[PDB]
Parts: sequence; structure tokens; C-alpha cells
Amino acid sequence: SHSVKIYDTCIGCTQCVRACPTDVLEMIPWDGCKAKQIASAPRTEDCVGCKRCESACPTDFLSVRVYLWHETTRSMGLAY
Amino acid sequence: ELNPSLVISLSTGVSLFLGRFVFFNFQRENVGKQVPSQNGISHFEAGDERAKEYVSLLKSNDPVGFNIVDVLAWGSIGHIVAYYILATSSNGYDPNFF
Amino acid sequence: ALRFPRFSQGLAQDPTTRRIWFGIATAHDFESHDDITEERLYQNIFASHFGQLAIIFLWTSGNLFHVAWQGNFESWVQDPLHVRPIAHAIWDPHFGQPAVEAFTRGGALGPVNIAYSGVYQWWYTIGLRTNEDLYTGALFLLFLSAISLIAGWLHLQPKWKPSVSWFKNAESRLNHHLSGLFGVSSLAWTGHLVHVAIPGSRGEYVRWNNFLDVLPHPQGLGPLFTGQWNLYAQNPDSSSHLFGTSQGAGTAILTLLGGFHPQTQSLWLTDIAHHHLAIAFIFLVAGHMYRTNFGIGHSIKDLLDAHIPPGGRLGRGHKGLYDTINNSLHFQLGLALASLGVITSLVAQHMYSLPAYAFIAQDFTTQAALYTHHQYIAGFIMTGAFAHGAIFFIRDYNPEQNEDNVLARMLDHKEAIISHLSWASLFLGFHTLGLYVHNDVMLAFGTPEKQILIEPIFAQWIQSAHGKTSYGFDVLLSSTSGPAFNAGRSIWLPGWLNAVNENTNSLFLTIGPGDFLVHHAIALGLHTTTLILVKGALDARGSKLMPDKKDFGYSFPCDGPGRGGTCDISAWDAFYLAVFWMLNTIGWVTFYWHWKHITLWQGNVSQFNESSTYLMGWLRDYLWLNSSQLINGYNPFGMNSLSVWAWMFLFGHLVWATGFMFLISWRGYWQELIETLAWAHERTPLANLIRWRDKPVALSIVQARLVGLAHFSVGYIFTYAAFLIASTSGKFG
Amino acid sequence: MRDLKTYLSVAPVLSTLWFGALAGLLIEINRFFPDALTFP
Amino acid sequence: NLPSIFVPLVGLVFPAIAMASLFLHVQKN
Amino acid sequence: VGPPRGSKVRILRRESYWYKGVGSVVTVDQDPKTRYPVVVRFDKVNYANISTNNYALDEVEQV
Amino acid sequence: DISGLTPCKDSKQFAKREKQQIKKLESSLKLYAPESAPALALNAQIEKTKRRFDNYGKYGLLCGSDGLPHLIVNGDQRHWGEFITPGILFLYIAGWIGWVGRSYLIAISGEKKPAMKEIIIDVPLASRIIFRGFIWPVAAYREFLNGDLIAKD
Amino acid sequence: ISVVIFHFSWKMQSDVWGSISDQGVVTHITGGNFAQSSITINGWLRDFLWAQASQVIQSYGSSLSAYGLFFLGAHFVWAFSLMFLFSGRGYWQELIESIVWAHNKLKVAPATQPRALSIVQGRAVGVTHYLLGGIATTWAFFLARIIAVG
Amino acid sequence: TKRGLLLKFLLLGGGATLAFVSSQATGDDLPIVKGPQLPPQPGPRGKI
Ligand code: CLA
Ligand code: CLA
Ligand code: CLA
Ligand code: CLA
Ligand code: CLA
Ligand SMILES: CC1=C(/C=C/C(C)=C/C=C/C(C)=C/C=C/C=C(C)/C=C/C=C(C)/C=C/C2=C(C)CCCC2(C)C)C(C)(C)CCC1
Ligand SMILES: CC1=C(/C=C/C(C)=C/C=C/C(C)=C/C=C/C=C(C)/C=C/C=C(C)/C=C/C2=C(C)CCCC2(C)C)C(C)(C)CCC1
Ligand SMILES: CCCCCCCCCCCCO[C@@H]1O[C@H](CO)[C@@H](O[C@H]2O[C@H](CO)[C@@H](O)[C@H](O)[C@H]2O)[C@H](O)[C@H]1O
Repeated sequence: SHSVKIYDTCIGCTQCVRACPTDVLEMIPWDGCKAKQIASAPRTEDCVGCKRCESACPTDFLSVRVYLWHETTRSMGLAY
Repeated sequence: ELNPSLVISLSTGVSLFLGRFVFFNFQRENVGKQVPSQNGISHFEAGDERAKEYVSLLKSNDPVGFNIVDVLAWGSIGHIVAYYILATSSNGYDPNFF
Repeated sequence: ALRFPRFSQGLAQDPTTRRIWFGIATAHDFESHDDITEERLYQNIFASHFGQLAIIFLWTSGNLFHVAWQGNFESWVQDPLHVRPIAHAIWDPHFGQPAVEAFTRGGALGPVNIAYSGVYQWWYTIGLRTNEDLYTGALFLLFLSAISLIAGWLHLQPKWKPSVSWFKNAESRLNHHLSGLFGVSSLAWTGHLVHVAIPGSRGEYVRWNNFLDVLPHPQGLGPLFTGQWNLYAQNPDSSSHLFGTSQGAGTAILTLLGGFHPQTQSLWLTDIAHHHLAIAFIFLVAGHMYRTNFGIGHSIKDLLDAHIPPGGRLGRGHKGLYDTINNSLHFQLGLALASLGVITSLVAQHMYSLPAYAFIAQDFTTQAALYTHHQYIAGFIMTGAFAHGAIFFIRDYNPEQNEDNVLARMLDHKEAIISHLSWASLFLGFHTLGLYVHNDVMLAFGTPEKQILIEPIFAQWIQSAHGKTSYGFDVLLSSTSGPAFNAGRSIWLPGWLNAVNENTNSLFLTIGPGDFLVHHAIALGLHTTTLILVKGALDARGSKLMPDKKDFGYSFPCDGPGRGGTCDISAWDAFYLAVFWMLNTIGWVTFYWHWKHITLWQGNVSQFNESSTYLMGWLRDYLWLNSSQLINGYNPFGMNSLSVWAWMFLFGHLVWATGFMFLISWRGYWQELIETLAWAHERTPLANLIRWRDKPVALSIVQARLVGLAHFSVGYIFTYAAFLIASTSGKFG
Repeated sequence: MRDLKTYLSVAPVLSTLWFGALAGLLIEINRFFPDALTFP
Repeated sequence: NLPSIFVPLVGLVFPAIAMASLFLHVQKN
Repeated sequence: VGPPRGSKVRILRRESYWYKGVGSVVTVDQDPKTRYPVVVRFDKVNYANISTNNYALDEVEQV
Repeated sequence: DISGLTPCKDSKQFAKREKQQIKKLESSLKLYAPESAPALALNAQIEKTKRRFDNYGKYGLLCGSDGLPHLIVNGDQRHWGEFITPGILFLYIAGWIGWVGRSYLIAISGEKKPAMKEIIIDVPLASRIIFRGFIWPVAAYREFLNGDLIAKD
Repeated sequence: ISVVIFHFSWKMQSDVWGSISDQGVVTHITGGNFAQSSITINGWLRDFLWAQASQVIQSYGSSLSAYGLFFLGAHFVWAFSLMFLFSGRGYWQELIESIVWAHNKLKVAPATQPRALSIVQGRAVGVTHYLLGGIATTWAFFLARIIAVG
Repeated sequence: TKRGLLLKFLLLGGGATLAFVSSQATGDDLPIVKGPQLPPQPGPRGKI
């Protein structure tokens, strides 16, 4: 299972969550940004590692980071 | 034609005299500042039991502390110089500069 | 971990074929294994070194045994200029009768291979004469291999494991290696040369059963302990001496003659013995520098800490470097690899110009093979030195403990370094290629007198400083009344000058405009390869495109398609790119060496002098001209003994082409295709009864780069090895 | 008129005009001073 | 004498035994 | 709180694309619970074609 | 002479090359009428070759044992026309180009969208800048002393 | 297409094209060597690539000298394409980062920020140069051979 | 039908049979066993 982490440079525009192809990320309440919401990754066991969230990250540097880790049948996108 | 025994004895004597009366203070004050260490502690303190210094070997009753290791080092230098003299005098090398 | 690999639990749970491929590829990366400790790391490395030594001894024992069993050493030592050395026999059931006839060479009774490693000359020079000598050498080497394995097993046991603190005692290891491994070994070798090899060259047969009864010198250790060492140099071998016999044989054991032996065209054995004695003395003296147990010596930490310039231009100087070097195995490996790669090229450059083995110099194929072999090994080692230096920056570098020392300032001005290397490489490439194309265009238009031919005057002046008189410079050793020539007038200058001014050996070959361009091509290749490797090492921890690169490791595929694209961004990818440039550079230097020597051995250097100034000359007069015999190894009219090299030529071409597949096509195309094959197997009758246990997947992104690079390198090596050996063996120069 | 002058100031058009002038100059120099290996 | 026996052993039999053993090892668990 | 709006500021964040560069302060958030209140606009676009970023109060130097 | 080379006015290989080139050119002359245009064109090539070889003789070039001119670069005062003077002229032209480029890049830096003057060039501004490279060494030196050449970051 | 045109060239030069004398005897360009030599890869390497390239490599100093120059140029472009095909833009953007520093040090950094070529664009450049070099190599080799010997 | 016995028997017996057959091959079956029948060719420059 890959590792997905969120840092507090988040501005909470929810761009990563709607770019997830496997529903790994979601938005949770917060108080550290004007949007009062931060991203979370409670379902990294469904992560495939396509890094689509980082392509949607507006912050510099990235506020969502994907580290490729141990490979499972779910993480390799196998249907057979 | 050079006597090997005389040359070797004189060179060893001169080297020992220099090491005991001339260059002793510099050598001691320099070894005082150079002790091998790893990660801020000596090799023995790190756990290397084979790196312990031989306290019973370096001690001596010389008034300034001249020991057997100093004798070996300066005698080796004297022997090297003596054999250089003997090997450089026997040959008939002439650098023809003039 | 329940399955394979047992050292990586994460790989063990992989349900695909990737679990196998990666398990093989990470076996020796002990630092990344499960539950690894520093003590276990050091002990495992110590054990692995013994196994490597055992393999090295077994390989040499096998070579000696096969030479003694199936070779023609005894017939070769009686006609070294007319007997082809035999490596081993051939037993292939696939051979046809013409293949059996064509491969019966030397004086053998069946198919054999002709040795091009130069072991025959090396063993003949050092005193070995009979097959029994090789037989008893092989047994001793097998015994050594067994003892190395036994020691490797012993130091892995609980009561013989060495501690980490013992592995980190740099001073004692340096003292013992400088004085014992280098100094004492050289003294033993010159002892062997004095006792066995030198008598052997004068017809005296000295072995274990009689070496206590024969005096190496008539005076017998008298002059050594008296001081008149000159008595060991008074009567050297005459110029009419024949090697291996007593005709014109002297009694000297340590001389300073210089030059080559007139018959064998190699260095004098007495000069070699004197050289090794001097080197043994130097190393024995140097081995008494560091403090171990007796209160005298130096501390490397204090030496590095005290070398801080007071001006502050080097920052904190070398302070703290002892701990970074001592606690990082990658730093040590990089330093060792850089030094070893430098001296491998040094060996290659010195062995062809100053042959040390009897009757090697007029064995052209062996010389070419040895030079190419050692230069390619050096090229690979030098890339490894930078790869591990890059790994050190990621895994072992501690920025806080290296504050403002000479190692942090490199990361401070990495941009200035990389830009200047880029400028140098760009300048060299632009101007070398422009001059080559200009000369090509002049030759195409029928006006060879419009070429830009620059004389390599600096190197010609250096040659004249060594005593070469073909340019009329009259400088230093080329002069008669100077002090430099007067100093060595009666020691080594006569023989050295006679060898240098002899225009049929490889000692300071005459150079012209053709050498100037190829040397700058070599310089461009060197600069570009170092540019790639240094940029990879200095950007390993991060850059503007990937500020957190150190968080992903030395080898990762990418950072994805975002931020414009991040292909080949890891430090491993810089090494992968630089291997191609190393191969190209070494190919250039080997092409230069081979073409310059093959024309000199043929008696017409003017073919190289006029045709090396433009690239079509290289294509036509070197590659096309010298491939006529090789490609005719087998033809519709028959075959000859060159058929192996003809087959290997095309084999290397095929492997080189296969590597392009992995280097060009990438993973997704293959994964989407493998899915269809999985469906097809799952829907085929009488094949549904068979099921795979590991899910078939395409090769990984990093795995494919490694596989393609391996195929590229294997084809590159095999094609040129076949071409070089076949071209130098069809005509023998 | 203004727009056409703006278009003629675009990078490719200016580049081809400049390199054409340079090529013509070099060609004429080589036609009148051919085969120059040195600078007298 | 020896080559006619040794070449089939090293070229065919030993690789087959090693491949079988290694395959059974990697397919374990 | 924070640099005045419209001022010129040097960026001290190491991982930022405009590290050691100069940008212009647009707005500064006054909520004390906001971790990175200083909004900065730059002349050059980063690798993601973005010209604006938020920085903390200690990553910005008034110049 | 230098490095064992002989001057091309003395070397016989140079003259032999000149003779063989003319002979090669004269063999194709046999296939045309003596008054035809191809015959007039090959004659012009023959005169061009004769002039080339005579010039190479007069300029005082050194030729190797192959009959081809060889360049001397070390700095000999009688061979400055092969590397030193052409190199100085190249370094004057290249510095001119670089300085005109730098001045144009500086002149458009302070605008609203300065990337539009990099794809659509302000030709009058370039005309203003271009002729400042004639004195580029003086200005390049003078911004070195004051400190307007290097950005101190 | 390269294999098809090589087949056509060798077959026509070996079994169809040739000369005929006023006796009734036919002599082909390569003398019917296709049947016994085109069945091995070594045959293609030796009797077709090595044998028939002897024209384009000895065309210097003649009217066909432009084909050897194009031969070398096509080889160069084909080799040049492998830089684009074997690498990726992440290395090149990082390398450009250092050159941009050198330009900024001398105040010559352009406003149009230099970017490495896109992932798709690098593939296009590599394949275009590969195809151009490969096709031009055969163009020059075929034309030189068939003009000199045809 | 004993898979443990069958694997060992097949591998070992097949290896022994292969070695035995290779050791019993004659010169008619294998050219490598027949050996050379022609005088050897000389080297490029007189080497044997
Ligand atoms: C005098 C005592 C002594 C001696 C002889 C050695 C010898 C050795 N130690 Mg060692 N060691 C010592 C004391 C000593 N050690 C002490 C006191 C410590 C503790 C502080 C250690 C700690 C230690 C460690 C931790 C390791 C070693 C290792 C090794 C081996 C290095 C590999 C090798 O064979 O290189 C051979 C090197 C040479 C022959 C010299 C270099 C030759 C140059 C490069 C080439 C030039 C020669 C010539 C031109 C080429 C020949 C041409 C022709 C003959 C082919 C070597 C056998 C390593 C090893 O492999 O262990 C298994 C290792 O990992 N040692
Ligand atoms: C003294 C020399 C030395 C030592 C001790 C090491 C030790 C190490 N290196 Mg290293 N290296 C060296 C030299 C050395 N290297 C050199 C010279 C190079 C440049 C070529 C490299 C390049 C290099 C890279 C790029 C990497 C290492 C890595 C490593 C570590 C793990 C190695 C591993 O997993 O092996 C696994 C090795 C293999 C499975 C070998 C693959 C097979 C190769 C391609 C040979 C194929 C030959 C082919 C089949 C021939 C076909 C013949 C034909 C007729 C069929 C380990 C600490 C890795 C690491 O962990 O770094 C952090 C890593 O990424 N090294
Ligand atoms: C023959 C193939 C080839 C060639 C010519 C090059 C050339 C170059 N590589 Mg390279 N490379 C190659 C294959 C090749 N590579 C391969 C296969 C790999 C493995 C993937 C690499 C990997 C690699 C790396 C990793 C690096 C290079 C670098 C370089 C540059 C080094 C500087 C130099 O030599 O300046 C001389 C420049 C040239 C010779 C380029 C040709 C210029 C032409 C001839 C002039 C223009 C002609 C004409 C006016 C154009 C008209 C055409 C069109 C407009 C109609 C240079 C551009 C380094 C770099 O970028 O340094 C700056 C670098 O870091 N290369
Ligand atoms: C070192 C490796 C090696 C060795 C020693 C051989 C040896 C042989 N190969 Mg071979 N081969 C190899 C590698 C090897 N191959 C590889 C890698 C390939 C792939 C490219 C091939 C492809 C190949 C082909 C395509 C053919 C051969 C054939 C042959 C045989 C030719 C002799 C003959 O004419 O008698 C012919 C003798 C027979 C046909 C009778 C053989 C009866 C045997 C001895 C019975 C014993 C089998 C034994 C029970 C099974 C043991 C298996 C083991 C796992 C335990 C000979 C036995 C030819 C052949 O006929 O062999 C079948 C043949 O057509 N080989
Ligand atoms: C204003 C123009 C200009 C100036 C002053 C410089 C200056 C410099 N460049 Mg550079 N460069 C330029 C344009 C320029 N470049 C362009 C357009 C490119 C893209 C092709 C590059 C690509 C480039 C690379 C890849 C490298 C440099 C490097 C360098 C430095 C070393 C010199 C060198 O290698 O030159 C070589 C210069 C070139 C190869 C490109 C020259 C292109 C033409 C001649 C410039 C034309 C400018 C413009 C069109 C004219 C303005 C017209 C205006 C009046 C309207 C130096 C600071 C090197 C470096 O950083 O090391 C310190 C280095 O590695 N440059
Ligand atoms: C007690 C006393 C005393 C005395 C002392 C003494 C007398 C001492 C001595 C000492 C000594 C007496 C020492 C010695 C030493 C020596 C040595 C240490 C040596 C060494 C050697 C060597 C090292 C060698 C080397 C070599 C070789 C081996 C070979 C040849 C060459 C050479 C030389 C290199 C007195 C009176 C003062 C006072 C008090 C009491
Ligand atoms: C990356 C990295 C690394 C690596 C690096 C490298 C790899 C380097 C290389 C380097 C090199 C590779 C160097 C080289 C050098 C060389 C030299 C330094 C030489 C010298 C020489 C000399 C000095 C000589 C002189 C002389 C004499 C003595 C005699 C003759 C004459 C003359 C004068 C010439 C490390 C690991 C560290 C770590 C960090 C990172
Ligand atoms: C620290 C260890 C001890 C260091 C000091 C060791 C002794 C130093 C040299 C003392 C004098 C040695 O002097 C030298 O001795 C050797 C050894 O027998 C003699 O050697 C003599 O006997 C030996 C065998 O014993 C013969 O091989 C030799 O042919 C013969 O000459 C020399 O003839 C003599 O010149």
C-alpha cells in the first residue's frame, strides 16, 4: 500500500479529492486555513499511485504527497 | 672503505641525541594533541578492546620519559640514515654538472 | 517474511511476478533489508569479501589447471614467436566436421581456443616452465580459496564476530595495509624475482627442493649488511642475451638500466626487482604514520580538523570530515572506486608502452585485448565511483554535522560547477565536430589541402622533453648540454633514450594532426560524462523541480506527469544516462588505440596519418576495411576458424538492438497487452487446467531501464570484442 | 499596415531575413576571397 | 574421457536441477 | 500584523520555487489561527504555471 | 621548421598534389569541345587550384610529410595569422553579438508583459542597440569596474 | 518498409538487372548471389550491406560526393535521435536550472522562462529524427550504388 | 505416483543416462568424437 500524506500548507480548495480515481482522499473540518477544511487520506489501501492529486495541487510546494510503497493487487490496478 | 659499524653507531647515536635533547618537546606536545578517536571518543572507549594503549610498555624511569618506543623510532631513523650513507658512498655516481 | 525474498517482507507480499525480479535485484543492498543493524551490516560485508576472494582464487586455479591440462605451454616456451597459446579444449556436440578441422590449432589433437589473455607470457616470465608447475600452482590456489571460505564462515560465528568499533579503527588498518599488504608483499615479490625468476631467465632451474642450496648472488648477503650495495649491479645481462638460456647471462640482481630487453622487447627483470624493492621500502616507511597503541603517530581526525585556512575562503575547512567518511560506507566505496578506476587506466596506458612480460609486444591480439579490457573496466568503475558518491549524499550525509566545511560548499555552488562543466563540454563538442565536418567536406570536394590540421605541438614538446628527437625541439632530455640530461647521463638515460627513439615499439609513438582531434574528442567525452555524474550527485538531495528528492531514495521512477513532467529525475537515472556516455568515450579511445596500432604493425602509418583527419576515413579505412575477414568466417562456400567471432559479431548486434526495445517502448503498452493474454489463457480449453501462481505484470519503469542498459552494454562489449579479436587475428598486424 | 509591420517583426520572419542577409554576405566574401586558410 | 561426461552434466543436468530447486523455493508459501 | 499590503518581500522558504526571490504582498490574513497568512504574487510562473502563493510570517523578509 | 615540418614552398609532396589535382581536372576536359562552356568552367577550376596552391606557398605555411598545410597554434610570432588574429576577430564579433543581446534584454525587462518583445521584436529598439557593439570592449570593461556587469544576487 | 526495399534492391540487382552481349549471354550486377546468400543474416551483412556500400564510401572527390556526406549526416541524425528517445525531461529541466543561474548572474536571463520539452514532444522529436536519419541513409546509399554501378 | 520419488528419480536417472549416452557415443554419431582427419592449417605469419 502506498503512502499519502497531507501537510498544513493546505488551502482547502478540495482539488485533490475530486481528482482521486479510487476515492482515497476526503475533506475534514479544520481551522488552520480560511476555507476551514483540510484534506485527509483515510483509504490509502485503495491508492494506485497515479499522483493525480499532486497535479491538482496549487500550493508551492505540494500539500499532498504520494510515496510509492509496497505493492498489492489493488495498488497495481489488476483486474485478473 | 667506510666502516659499517662506525657509521651505523654514529648515526644511531646522533639520532637518539636529537630525539632526546632537541626534538623531544615538540614531539611530546604534538602527540598530546593527536589521539585517535571515533565519534568523539577513543577507539578503546568505543568498544575496541584491541586498541587499548599499553601503559605498562610506554612507562620508563628516564628523567624526561624517554621509553622503548622512542628508542625504536629514533634508532630506525639513524639506521636508515647510516645505510643511506653507506649505499651512497660505495657507488661511483657523479652527476656531471660542472 | 514468509516467502522470497526473506529479507524483505514488503516484497514477499507482492502477488505478482515483480516479487521475483526485485528479490534478485536487491539481494546485496544490505542497508535496506528488514531488521538490519550496523553490526550485522559490517559482519555481512566482511563475510562477503571472503567469498569474493574465494571466487577470485577459484577462477585463477581453473585457468592454471586448464592451461596445464589442455594447453601447449611446454611447446610454447620453446617457440614463443611461432606457437599459438591454447586456453582450453572444445567439446561441443553441435560441431560439424569442418568445424572440428578448422579449430584444431597449435599442436593439439582436437578443437581448441587460442588464448589472448597473455597468461602464457606472464607465467613464462615469472619462472614457470613445466605443466607440473601449473598443476601445483592450481592446487595451492584451490587451497587458498578453501581457506578464504573457511575464514568467511568462522568470522560469522558468535565467538568470532568483530565489533563495529573494530571496523572503525582506521589508523590501525591503514598502518597494516600500507606496511603489510603493500610493503611486505612487494618485498616478497622481489624476493621471488631474485630467487626464481631472474635465475630462470639465465637457464638456472630453482624450485622448493633446491632453493636453499643455490646462491641468488655470488656474494650472498655480504654487501647488503655491509653497505656496498653496488656489488649487486656490477655485471648485468649483455645485449646479446637470449631469454631462458645462459648465453650472454650476467650475475646482477638489482640494476637501473632502463629501456627494453633486445630479444624479448620487454623490461629487464633486474629493473623490476629493484623497482619492487624500492616500492616496498617506501610503503614500509609510509606504514608508520598513524597512532595505534604505542603513543606515537598521527590522528586523522586531528589532521583534518587542523587544516582550516585562516582566511576563511574554505569555510570550516575539513573539520568533521573524519566522522562523515568513517561512518559512511558509500563515501569509502566511492573514494576506493575512483582511485581504482584511475589506476586501472594507468595500468592500461603503461602496459602497452612499457611491456614487462617476455615476448609480449609482438603478440598483437593479446595487447589489444588487454588494453580494451582494462580500459572498459576502468570506465565502469569510474561510473560506480560517482554513483556511490551520489548515494552517500542521500543516505549518509548529515548537513548539521558538516556545517560550512569543504563538503557543504560544493552543494552551495553546485550551479556554478554544473554550468561551467556544461560550457566546457559544449565548447569541445561544437569545435571538434565542426572541424571534423569541415575536413570531411573538403575531402568530399576533392580539395584535401583546405583541411584545418592543427599540429599537437604541446604534446610533441612534452615528447621532446622525454628525449624524442623526431620534432627537432631540443629541450631537456633531447638536449645534450643541459643539467637534466647530465644528471642521468650514466644511469638510465642511454637505454631509455634508445628505447624512446626506436620507432617500431609503442613507446611515445609519433603524433600528428590526426591525434589532436581524437584527443579533444576524448576530452569532450570525459567532460560530458563527468557533467552528467556530478549533476546527478549534486542534485540528489533535491532541486527546484523536486525539493524533497532525498525523501524518495536513490532510485525511484519519477514524480509523475505534474509540474510539466518528471521523467528520469532520480539520481539513479543520471547514472543510467552517464553509462551511455562512458561507453561512447571508451569506444572512442579504443578505436583510436586499435587503428593507430593496426597501421603501425602493418608498416604503413601514413594510412592513419591521412585518413584519421576526417570521419569518413574512420568509417571506411578502419571499420569497413578491417571487417572483410571477420564477416567471411562462414559463407556459402565454407567456414574457417574465425566463425566464432563472426557469430559473436551478429550476436552482439542482436543484443544491442534488443536493448533498444526496453529503452524506447515503456510500460503501459506492455501491461495493457498482458491483460489480453491473461484473458486469452483464462478462456482457452485444456489450458484452463493450468493456472499461474504469480500474476503476470509488465516490467517496472526502473527495471526496464536497467534491463535495456544491460542489453545495450552486453551488445556493445561483445560486438567490439569480436571485431577486435577477429581483425587482429586474421592478419596478426 | 501597422499590423503587417508587427507581423514582419515576429521571430521567424526576422530570423529568416537576418540569416539570408548573413548567408549572402558570407557567400559573396567567399566568392571574391576564396580559399582562405590564414589571415594575411 | 572426462569432457564427454562433464559437458552434459554442467550444461544440462546441473542447470535443470538448480532451476527445479529454485522454482520450488520461490513458489513456497 | 504582517508586512504592509503592496510591499516587496523576499521569500525564505527553501522548497519554494521563488526561494531568495522577490514578490509583492497582496493581502495578509488577520486571523491568528491562520498558519500561512501572507499572500504573495510573483512575476514568474512556477513549474505548475501558478503565480501566487501563501507564506508564513517568518518566511517573508521585507525589502 | 617547427615540429619537423617543412615550408610548403619547398616540400615536393605539395607540388605533387598540385600536379595531380590539375591532371585530374584535365582528364574531364578531354570529353568536351575546346570551346564549349563546360571546357570554360573546368579551366576556371584549374586556375582556381593554381591560385590556391600559389597562395598557400606565398603565405608561408608549413606542410607535413603528406603535402598538406599544418597549423601552428602555440603562439609563434610568424604564425599569428592562423589562430591569433582570426581568433581576436571572432572574439570581437561574438562579444558584439552578446553585448547587443544583453542590452536588448535589459531594455525590455521593465515592461508590463516583456515576453511579447521577445517573440515580436521591437525593431527600432534593436536598431538603436545594434551599433553599440562597435565599442563593446570599452562598455564591458566599464561596467566591470562600477559593478553593473555582475548581479550580486 | 526498409526490409521490403532491401529485398527489392538485392533481388533486382541479382536476378533481373544486368547486361547482355551480342552473343546472347546475360551478366547480372551481383551475379545471382541472392539465392544462396540472402538466407543468412551474415549474408545480408556481408554480400549486401558491406559489398554494396563500397560505392557511397568511395564517392569522395567525384560527382557523387554529396551522397557520402548525406550518408554521414543521416548516421549522425539517427544517432542524435537516441538522446531524445532514451532520456526524460526531468533531468533536462534540472540541468537547465543551472544554466538559468549562470544567465541570471550576468543579467541575461530571458523573460520567456526556458522549459524542457514536454514528455510527448520529446518522443515526437526522437521519432522524427530517427525516421529522417534512417530513410536518408538508404536514400544516399541506394542512389550512390545504383548511379555508380547502374 | 509418488511425486517426491518421481522428481528425484527422473532428475538423477536422466542425468546419469545423459552422461552414459554421451560417454558411449562413437565417431559416426558425433563429429566431435571422430576428431580431426586433415593436416592442420598454418598460421598467418608462420605460427603453428
Ligand atoms: C599486515 C596485516 C594485514 C594484512 C596483510 C591484511 C590484508 C587484507 N585485509 Mg586486513 N586488516 C588488518 C591487517 C591486515 N590486513 C588489521 C590490523 C585490521 C583491523 C584494523 C584489518 C581489517 C580489515 C577489514 C575490515 C577488511 C580487511 C581486508 C583485507 C584484504 C583486502 C582484499 C585484498 O586481498 O586486497 C589485496 C590488495 C593488494 C594485493 C594490494 C593492492 C594491489 C594494487 C591495487 C595493485 C598493484 C599490484 C600489481 C601492479 C598487480 C599485480 C599484477 C599481476 C600479479 C596480476 C587483505 C587480504 C578486507 C577483506 O576482503 O577481508 C576479507 C576487509 O573487508 N582487513
Ligand atoms: C566494489 C564494488 C562495488 C560494490 C561493493 C557495490 C555494492 C553495491 N552497489 Mg554498486 N556499483 C559498482 C560497484 C560496486 N557496487 C559499480 C562499478 C557501478 C557502476 C556500474 C555500480 C552501480 C550501482 C548502482 C546503480 C546501484 C548500486 C547498488 C549497490 C548496492 C546493492 C547492490 C545490489 O542490489 O546488487 C544487485 C545487482 C545485480 C542484481 C546485478 C544485475 C546484473 C548485472 C546487470 C550484470 C548482467 C550481466 C549480463 C547478464 C551478462 C550477459 C552475458 C551474455 C553472454 C548473456 C551495494 C551496496 C544499488 C543500491 O542499492 O544503491 C543504493 C544501486 O542502485 N551500484
Ligand atoms: C550522436 C548522438 C549524440 C549527440 C550529437 C549528442 C550531443 C550532445 N549531448 Mg547527448 N546523448 C546521446 C547522444 C548524443 N548526444 C545519447 C544516446 C544519450 C543517452 C540518453 C545522451 C545523453 C546525454 C546527457 C545526459 C547529456 C548529453 C549532453 C550533450 C551535449 C554535450 C555538449 C556538446 O557536445 O556540445 C556540442 C553540441 C552538439 C554536437 C550538438 C549538435 C549541434 C549542431 C551540429 C549544430 C547545428 C546545425 C545546424 C545549424 C542546425 C540546422 C538544422 C535545422 C535547423 C534545419 C550535446 C548537445 C549533455 C548536455 O546537455 O550538455 C550541454 C548532457 O548533460 N547527452
Ligand atoms: C551445454 C548445453 C547443451 C548440450 C550439451 C547439448 C547437447 C545436444 N543438443 Mg542441444 N541445445 C542447447 C544446449 C545444449 N545441447 C540449447 C541451449 C539449445 C537451444 C538453442 C539447444 C538446441 C538444440 C536443438 C534444436 C537440437 C539439439 C541437439 C542436441 C544433441 C546433438 C547431438 C546429436 O546429433 O545427437 C542426437 C541424439 C539424439 C537425438 C538422442 C538423444 C537421446 C538422449 C541422450 C536421451 C537422454 C535424455 C535424458 C533422459 C533426459 C535428461 C534431462 C535432464 C533434465 C535430466 C546433443 C545431445 C539436437 C538433437 O537431436 O537433440 C535432441 C537438436 O536437434 N540442441
Ligand atoms: C542574449 C544572448 C545570450 C547571451 C549573452 C548568452 C550568454 C551565455 N550563455 Mg547562452 N543561450 C542563448 C543566448 C545567450 N547566451 C540562447 C538563445 C540559448 C538557447 C539556444 C542559450 C543556451 C545556452 C546554454 C545551453 C549554455 C549557455 C551558456 C552561456 C554562458 C557562457 C557562454 C556560452 O556558452 O555561450 C554559448 C551560447 C549559445 C550556445 C547560444 C547562443 C545563441 C545566439 C548566438 C544568441 C542570440 C541572441 C539573440 C537572438 C540576439 C538578440 C537580438 C536583439 C538585439 C533583438 C553565457 C553567460 C552556458 C553556461 O551557462 O555556462 C556558463 C551553457 O551551458 N547558453
Ligand atoms: C640506558 C642508558 C643509556 C644508554 C642507552 C643506549 C645505549 C641506548 C641504545 C639504543 C639503541 C642502540 C637503539 C638502536 C635502535 C636501532 C634500530 C631501531 C634499528 C632499526 C633498523 C632498521 C629499521 C633497519 C632497516 C633496514 C633494513 C631492515 C634492511 C636494510 C635497509 C634498512 C636500513 C632500511 C645512557 C648511557 C644513554 C644513559 C642512561 C642509561
Ligand atoms: C561524487 C562524490 C564523491 C566522488 C567524487 C569522485 C569520484 C571524484 C573523482 C576524482 C578524480 C578522478 C580525481 C582525479 C585526480 C587526478 C589527479 C589529481 C592527478 C594528478 C597528477 C599529478 C599531480 C601529476 C603530476 C606530475 C607528476 C607528479 C609526474 C609527471 C609530471 C606531472 C607534473 C604531470 C565522493 C565519494 C568523494 C563523496 C562526495 C560525492
Ligand atoms: C631485529 C631483528 C635482528 C636485527 C639484526 C639482525 C642481524 C643484522 C646484521 C648483522 C650482521 C649480518 O651479517 C650477515 O649475516 C648473514 C646471515 O648469516 C650472512 O649470510 C651468510 O649466511 C647465510 C645463511 O646463514 C647465507 O645465506 C649467506 O650466503 C652467507 O653470506 C652474511 O655473510 C653476513 O654478512
